[PDB]
Amino acid sequence: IVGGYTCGANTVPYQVSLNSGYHFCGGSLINSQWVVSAAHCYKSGIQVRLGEDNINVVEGNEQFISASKSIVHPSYNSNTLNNDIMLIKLKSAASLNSRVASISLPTSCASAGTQCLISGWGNTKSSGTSYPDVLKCLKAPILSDSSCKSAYPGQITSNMFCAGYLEGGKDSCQGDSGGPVVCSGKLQGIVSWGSGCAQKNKPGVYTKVCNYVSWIKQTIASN
Ligand SMILES: CN1CCC(O/N=C/c2ccc(C(=N)N)cc2)CC1
Ligand SMILES: [Ca+2]
Repeated sequence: IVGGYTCGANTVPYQVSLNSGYHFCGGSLINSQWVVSAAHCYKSGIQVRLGEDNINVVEGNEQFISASKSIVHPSYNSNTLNNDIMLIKLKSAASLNSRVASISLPTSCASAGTQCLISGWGNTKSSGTSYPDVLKCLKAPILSDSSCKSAYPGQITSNMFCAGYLEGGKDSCQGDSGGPVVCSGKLQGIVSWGSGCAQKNKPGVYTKVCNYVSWIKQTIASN
């Protein structure tokens, strides 16, 4: 997260770190045994880390649970990033409390102008590289589809939206991938892609979660 703020320990209780020996992606806990992330975060040997603040220090509220299976969206295209969504099932159910909690799925899509909270342990620099150890947060508005498409001609599908600031300086970044965009207590987006980070006229592009609620629910119901 570039141009954001320190969230505070366990203030974003649905935020997960995906770990394969090191943090590589964020995710969102949607019930005691399922996490939603980006399909571009797919890999084998994922351990899900809940209750994290400093990802480099055991602080007392962590739950580390290995993934038993991952399900990439049936229509995920790695070249266009269309349908950039994946479900991850935990080997055992997480213990839910105030610091480790699921986030609600949307029942309808959010509108341009809605403020959302975007979070993760990704790069904090728009030019260099600096990875924070503690969770970072950014409040950002959803942008109009017209401004999104103008920013990224020929690349924005109906399963994507932009959020952030066309002036630059405030954005998600590498390492935030797969993490949450939460608007009025609902998971509306997943950190998906962008041109660099926090660049002028290049806002973050997010997976449009409301389009996937039917698939998420049916998938969970049978797996
Ligand atoms: C496999 N793999 C693809 C490249 C990189 O992922 N990049 C993610 C990303 C997310 C958000 C933004 C942004 N909001 N500007 C920019 C970039 C690392 C993971
Ligand atoms: Ca920790």
